[PDB]
Amino acid sequence: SSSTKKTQLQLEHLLLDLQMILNGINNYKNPKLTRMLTFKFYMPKKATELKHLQCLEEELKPLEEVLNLAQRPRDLISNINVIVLELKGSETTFMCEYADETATIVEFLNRWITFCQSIISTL
Ligand SMILES: COC(=O)[C@H](Cc1ccc(CCc2cccc3c(C(=O)C(=O)O)c[nH]c23)cc1)NC(=O)C[C@H]1CCCN(C(=N)N)C1
Repeated sequence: SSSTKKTQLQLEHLLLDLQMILNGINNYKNPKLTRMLTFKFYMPKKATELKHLQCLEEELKPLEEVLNLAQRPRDLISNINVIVLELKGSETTFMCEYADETATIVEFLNRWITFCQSIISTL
């Protein structure tokens, strides 16, 4: 249907934005890179369903913060939040469970990229 296709395009969009941020990291210089890798992100214990996207939404602020230091990020992140809101909706009440171990921005982006590919595959 067109409802599922709309969802699929939204996920492809979110995945692409995440991948673009990740690719940007390849160009950051050394002093800069080292500092940024010590900024920690919180990871979802389980992220296999759209509702789990709240675990990404709550981490968008810290994401914006680090992206501003390493440089518009305000616009990009806002756009990602819009996609996330569209995908999980605001009707479902789910509370995010985070793992104990925090992670670098690289692992954080990789995990959400995998999440996006995982949902896309089930469609
Ligand atoms: C207790 O706090 C900590 O140990 C660290 C501290 C910290 C570590 C690193 C940084 C920054 C970053 C940075 C990024 C990009 C470029 C640069 C930079 C340069 O450009 C340069 O001068 O070369 C200097 N510093 C930079 C800012 C804060 N902060 C974090 O780990 C951030 C999390 C803290 C809790 C809430 N957070 C969350 N994910 N929910 C974020």
